Amino acid sequence: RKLCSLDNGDCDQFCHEEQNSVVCSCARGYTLADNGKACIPTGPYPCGKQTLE
Amino acid sequence: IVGGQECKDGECPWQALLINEENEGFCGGTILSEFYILTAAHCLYKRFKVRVGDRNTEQEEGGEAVHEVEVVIKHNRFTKETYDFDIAVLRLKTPITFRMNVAPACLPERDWAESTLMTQKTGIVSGFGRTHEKGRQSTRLKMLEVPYVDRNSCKLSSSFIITQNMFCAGYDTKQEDACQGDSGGPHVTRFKDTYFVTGIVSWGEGCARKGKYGIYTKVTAFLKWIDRSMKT
Ligand SMILES: C[C@@H](C(=O)N1CCCN(C)CC1)N1CC[C@H](N(CC(N)=O)S(=O)(=O)c2ccc3cc(Cl)ccc3c2)C1=O
Ligand SMILES: [Ca+2]
Repeated sequence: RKLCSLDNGDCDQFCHEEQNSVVCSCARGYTLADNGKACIPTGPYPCGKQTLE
Repeated sequence: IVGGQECKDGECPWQALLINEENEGFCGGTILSEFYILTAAHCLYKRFKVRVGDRNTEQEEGGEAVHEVEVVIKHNRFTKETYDFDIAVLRLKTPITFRMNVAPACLPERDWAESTLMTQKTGIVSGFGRTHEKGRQSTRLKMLEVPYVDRNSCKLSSSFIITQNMFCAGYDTKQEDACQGDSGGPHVTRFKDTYFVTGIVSWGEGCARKGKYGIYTKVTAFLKWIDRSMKT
C-alpha cells in the first residue's frame, strides 16, 4: 500500500497520484483547505451531508 | 425496501419521489443539484412530477415540495429487454430550495469511486417501495445497508445478462433488498461522513429471493454523460 492506497493518502475526498506524489481534491461545492487535504463547504447545505437544521 | 429501517430526520435528504396524476409514487430519484434529478430510464413509461422533503406520505410535515419537470433526458442507448443503459436525468422548471430533509448527494470522480467507494463493504439503498415482494408500498421512507457483491458470483446467480453498466448488491439469503417502486432511487456510499452517488435502483428477480441479488445501474460508467446532461 503506497500513496492513495495507504488510507486514501490522508485526503478527505478524492485522491489522485501524480509523479510518485498524492494530490487531494474535493466535490463541487467544497474547497480544498490550506493543508491540501481537508475539504471545506463553500456554502449552506453542501452535497453529501445529512441535514441537522 | 424489504427489511432495513426508517430514514430518521435529515438522514436521507437526497431522496426524490416521482409522483403520478393521482399523487402516488411510482419510482424514486436522487437530488444532484437545485435543478437536476437522477433516475432510471425504465421508470419513464405519462405525465409526472417530482416530490422532495417527504418522509411520511400520510402527514403534512412542512418540508415537502412538488416540482414540475421541464426536460426529460433519457440515455439514447437504453434497451427495454436487458435494461442496459438504465439511466435518465430530469431538469426541473423551478430550483429546489435546500433545507432540513432536502439536500443533494455528491457526484464522485470515476477512478476514485471505483477503487475506493465500490471496494467498501457496503452501500445504502433507500425508497418508498414495497416492504415485501407482494405487499403494498411504504408510507414511510426506508433505508438499508447493502453489501457490494462479487461480480463473478452475481453473474453466476443471474438468469439474465449483467452488462458492464450494472453491478450487484444485497444478500444471498437474508431478508433485506430493494423492491417494486424503489426503482430510479439512490444507492449511495459513505466515506468520512460524506455520501456519494454510486448507483441507481434498477431490477431484480423478485425481492430478497434466495440466490438472487439487487441489480443497480453503475453510475461511475456514466459520469461524463451526467455532466453533459446537466449543462444542456
Ligand atoms: C428481472 C426484472 C425484469 O423484469 N427485467 C430485467 C431484465 C430482464 N428482462 C428480460 C426484462 C426486464 N424484474 C422481474 C420483476 C421485477 N420487478 C418489477 C415489476 N414491475 O414487477 S420488482 O418490482 O420485483 C423489482 C424492481 C426493481 C428491483 C430493484 C432491485 Cl435493486 C432489487 C429488486 C427489484 C425488484 C424486475 O425488476
Ligand atoms: Ca409528508
